[PDB]
Amino acid sequence: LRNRLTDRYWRVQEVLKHAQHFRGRKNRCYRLAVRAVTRAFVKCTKARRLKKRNLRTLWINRITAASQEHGLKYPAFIVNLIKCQVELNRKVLVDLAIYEPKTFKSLAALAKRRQQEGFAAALGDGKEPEGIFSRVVQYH
Amino acid sequence: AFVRLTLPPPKVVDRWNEKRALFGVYDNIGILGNFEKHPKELIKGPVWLRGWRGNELQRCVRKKKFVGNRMFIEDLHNLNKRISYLYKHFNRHGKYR
Amino acid sequence: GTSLDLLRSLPRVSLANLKPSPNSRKRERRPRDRRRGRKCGRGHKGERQRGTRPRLGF
Amino acid sequence: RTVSFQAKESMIRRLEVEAENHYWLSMPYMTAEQECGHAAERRAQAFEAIKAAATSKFPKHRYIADQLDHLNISKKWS
Amino acid sequence: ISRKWEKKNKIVYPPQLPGEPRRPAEIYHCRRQIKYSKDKMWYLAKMIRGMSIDQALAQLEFNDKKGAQIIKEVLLEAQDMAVRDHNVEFRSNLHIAESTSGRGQCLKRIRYHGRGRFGIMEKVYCHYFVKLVEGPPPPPEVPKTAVDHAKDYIQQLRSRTIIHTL
Amino acid sequence: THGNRQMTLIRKVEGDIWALQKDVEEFLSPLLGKTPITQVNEVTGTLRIKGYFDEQLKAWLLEKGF
Amino acid sequence: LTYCSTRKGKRKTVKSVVHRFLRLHSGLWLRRKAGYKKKLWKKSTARKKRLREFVFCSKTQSKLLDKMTTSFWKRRNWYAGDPYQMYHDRTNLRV
RNA sequence: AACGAGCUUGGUGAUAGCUGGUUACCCAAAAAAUGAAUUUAAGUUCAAUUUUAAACUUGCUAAAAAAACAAAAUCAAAAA
RNA sequence: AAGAAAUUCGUACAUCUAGGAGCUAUAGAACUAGUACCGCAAGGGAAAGAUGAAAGACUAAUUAAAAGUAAGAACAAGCAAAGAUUAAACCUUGUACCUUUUGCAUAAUGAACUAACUAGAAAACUUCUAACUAAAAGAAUUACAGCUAGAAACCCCGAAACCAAAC
Ligand SMILES: [Mg+2]
Ligand SMILES: [Mg+2]
Ligand SMILES: [Mg+2]
Ligand SMILES: [Mg+2]
Ligand SMILES: [Mg+2]
Ligand SMILES: [Mg+2]
Ligand SMILES: [Mg+2]
Ligand SMILES: [Mg+2]
Ligand SMILES: [Mg+2]
Ligand SMILES: [Mg+2]
Ligand SMILES: [Mg+2]
Ligand SMILES: [Mg+2]
Ligand SMILES: [Mg+2]
Ligand SMILES: [Mg+2]
Ligand SMILES: [Mg+2]
Ligand SMILES: [Mg+2]
Repeated sequence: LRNRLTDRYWRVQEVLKHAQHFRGRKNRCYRLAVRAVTRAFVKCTKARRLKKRNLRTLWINRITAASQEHGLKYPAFIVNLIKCQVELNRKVLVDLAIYEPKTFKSLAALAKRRQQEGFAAALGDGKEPEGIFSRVVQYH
Repeated sequence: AFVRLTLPPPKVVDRWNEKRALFGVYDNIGILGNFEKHPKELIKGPVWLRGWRGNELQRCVRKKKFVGNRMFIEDLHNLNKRISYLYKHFNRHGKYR
Repeated sequence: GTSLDLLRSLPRVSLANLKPSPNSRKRERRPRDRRRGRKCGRGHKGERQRGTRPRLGF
Repeated sequence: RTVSFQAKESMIRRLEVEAENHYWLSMPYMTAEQECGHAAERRAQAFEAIKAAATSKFPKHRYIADQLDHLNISKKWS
Repeated sequence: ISRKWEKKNKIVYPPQLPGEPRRPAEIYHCRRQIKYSKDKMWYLAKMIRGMSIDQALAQLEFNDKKGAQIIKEVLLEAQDMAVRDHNVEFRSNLHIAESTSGRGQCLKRIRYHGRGRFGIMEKVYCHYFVKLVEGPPPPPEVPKTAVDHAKDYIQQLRSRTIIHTL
Repeated sequence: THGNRQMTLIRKVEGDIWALQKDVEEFLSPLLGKTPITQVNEVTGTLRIKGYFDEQLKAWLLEKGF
Repeated sequence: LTYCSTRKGKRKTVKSVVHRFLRLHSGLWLRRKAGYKKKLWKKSTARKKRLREFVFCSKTQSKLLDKMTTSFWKRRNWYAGDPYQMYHDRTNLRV
C-alpha cells in the first residue's frame, strides 16, 4: 500500500453538506445523497429561467383585476396607452394600482378616451380632424 | 473516512550529514581523470543490472544468465514462470500490432 | 555580453531554482478521468478491445 | 382534422410577404453583360490575403530574458 | 466503549450567591451489561418517564416482565446514593427526569436448519440509564382550548403581506 | 522536417543576434521579392531561415571576413 | 511477429519478406509479378511481356514491409559493380 | 452425499472472436451503420470517410452554348 | 516461428557484515501457526494486538465525528426536491441511477446501507527539446545534413476441458 488517498473525509463532506435538509437516508448516506443533490442542482438551474415567466403572469393577472374595477378589459387598457406614447411596463403598472389608486384611475380614463377617439375615426370616413389625444409627437 | 485525532511526532532531517554533503563527488572521474575509469563503475547494486537498463522481460532474462545457476529451487521455478507469462503478453497481446 | 550582466543582479542559482527547457517534456495521460477513462479509448466490445487481434500481415 | 382559425390567418400573412418578394426581384438594375468584370480587382486582392496567411507559419523567437527571469522566484528582503 | 454517564456525578459548581434560587440536585446512574433486548427494555423505560420515585416503584412491583425487576433495583440504588452522597434531604422528594435503554456488546453463534443449512444467532445485551432530579414532578400537559386555537388563527391572518411587489 | 519544410541555419553567433537578422533580411529581400521569414533563438545563439539559402549566405559571410 | 525475443530482447525479421522483395535506400520496394512462370502457353505475347517486368510497391505496402524487417536491411551498401547503383536516390522530386 | 467416467497437488495467471467491470476537472473537434475479400456474416484486413501537423494554390455555389444519351445524371468559359 | 559460430573485449570495490525516492496489522511472509479447524486419506488452511517514568501509582485519555439506534411515532397531495414565501406542510414546476438496445424506454440486466481494498504495461517509425556538425557516438553502429541524448505507448475478473504423479 505505497500510496493511499488521505483526503476522502473532505471529499465526502462536500456532497453531504448540501443534503442536510433532506428527509430520509438521503441526508446521511453518500451513495444516496449524491444522486439527490445533482437532481436538486438541475432543478435549481432550470428554475432561474422559469421564474421570470411566472412573475409576468402574476403581473398580467393583477392588472386585469385593477382595470376591470373601472370597466376596462386588459387588451383595451394596454393597447391604447401605447398609442398615447406611454411606455410604462407591466411591473411598474402593478405598483401604481396597489399603491397609487388615484393615479391609476387617471390612466384608466386616458386609455378609455383614446379608445373612443379610435372608434369615432373608424366610423367617420373621409378627411376629419384627428383627436386631441391621438396626435403623435415625432423625433428626428 | 476516519482521521487521526493527534498530530504525528515531528520529523527532523539533518541536511549536512556526510552522505548528503558529499553527494556527486567523482561523477566526473573520467573527463577529469584521463578516462581510466568510466562513471558507471561507481554504481552499487545487483550484479546483473550495473550500468544497464531494460524492461521487465529483459530484466528477468538477464538475471537468469548471471546468477541462474546459484539460485534456490523455488525461486528459480517462479522466475521461469514469470518469463513465459511476459513472453506471451509482449508478443501476442496489446492494442498496437 | 549583456546577458552575463543580468546574472549579477539576479538571486543566487541553487537546487531550488532549477527549470527545464520549455517544451522539452510532454505530459503523460492516465485513464482516470472521464475524457480518458471508461472505455479508455479501446471502443466497444470485440476482439480488439479485449486485446487479441491477429498478427501483423494477416 | 379541422384547420383552426389562427393557422389559416398566420399562413396568409406569410403568403402576402412572399408576393412582394417576387415583385422587387423583377427589376434588375444592370443587365448580365454590364455586370461582367465590374468587380474583378477587389476579388483578386482578397485571395492574395488568404494565400499570404497560409504560407506564413513558422516557430517563435526564444529569449534569454524568459529563462533567466525564473531566478526571481527566490527574491527576498535582505 | 464509552462510559460518560458515570462521570456526570463529579461536576462541581461554584457556591451560589445569597440572592439566587436554590439549585436542585441531580443524580446519574446506570447498569451496563444486561441479558435483555433493548427494544423490550424501551417499553419499560418509557412508562416511568416523568413520574415520582414512589409512583414509579409502585408500578414496577406489579409488572410481569423480566426487565421490570432489574429497573427497580437500579432505581433503589439511585435513591440511596442521592441521600447518602448528593445531599438530598427527603427520600420521597424525587422524580425521574430521564430514562432510556441502549445497545450493548453482543455475541454471535450458530442456529441450525434442516438441510445442512444454518443461520447467524445474536445473544443480545443492553444498558439502562436514569437521571433523578429533586423536586415534585412537573405539572402535566393541558390541551389547547377552543379560544386558544382561535387566537392562533387570527395571528396567522394578521401576518400576511403583499407578496412579490414593491 | 516533416519531409517538406526546408530551412537553413546560421549557428555560432556572438554579440547582437538582432543586428544580424536585419542584415540578412536586407541582403535576401531583393532576391525573394519579399521579406524572408526567420526565427531568432537567443538562448542557443542561432538564426533560422525558411528556404534553402546556404550557398548565398556562405559567400556573403566570406565577404564580411568572418 | 516477435517484438521482444527471449534470448536477446530484440525484434526479429520476417524472412519470407527478405526472399521476395528488394529495398532501395530511398524507401522504394521492388517485386515480380505473380504468375510470371505459370502456363505461358496460354498467355498472349503482350501479356507475357508485362509479367517479365520489375514493379514498385504502394505506400501502404511499403509501410507494412518496413515494420516486418529490421534496420540492418535498410543500411547503405557499397557494392562494386552494382547494377542498382543509380536507383538508390531520387532526383528532381518536389513532394 | 455432487461418476457418460473418482479425488488431490502440479503443468496454470490453461484458453475464451462470448458475459460483466474499467477511479479528478476544463476546452476543442467528430463519425457512418457505403464498396471488396474471408470455414466469413457475435470477428478481422483494404478502400472510403474523419482527424492532427506541414508545404503551397486555387476551391464551393453557380454554370451559357455543343456535345455524348436516348429523340437529370455527367462535362465546366467567362462572370458574380 | 526458431537461431549460431569463427573472431574481438573485460583484474572491481577488493573491510562497503553494508544498503533502501521498500511494507507498517484487510499492507509486508500463510504465520501470534503449518497451529485451531475441515477431510478416511493424499491434501486444504484461518482470525487477532495497542495506559504510564512507576500499577509496590485501583488501567490512561482522547473524538459535534460512519452506517445503526436513542434523546423526540404520526397528521389530505403523490421519485419527495426546486422556485418560493411573513410562515416546516398547502400553491406552481418535475416519467430514479448505471449498462445495454435503433441517438427511444413505464423495456429488460446490476445495486439493503457504511468503511477499507479493487482494473492500460513495452520505443520500429513519427513529432517536440538540446549537444556537436561533413561528421556524430566513452571500441564493434549509422551517414548524399546527419548523428547522439532526453521526453512521449499498447487493462481486470470468469469456464466446460486435456496431461503427469500421488491418495
Ligand atoms: Mg416568455
Ligand atoms: Mg501509460
Ligand atoms: Mg439478523
Ligand atoms: Mg483470460
Ligand atoms: Mg449507406
Ligand atoms: Mg477457404
Ligand atoms: Mg465472430
Ligand atoms: Mg470558371
Ligand atoms: Mg564466441
Ligand atoms: Mg497478515
Ligand atoms: Mg494472512
Ligand atoms: Mg451516527
Ligand atoms: Mg406537496
Ligand atoms: Mg433473460
Ligand atoms: Mg438485484
Ligand atoms: Mg469506498
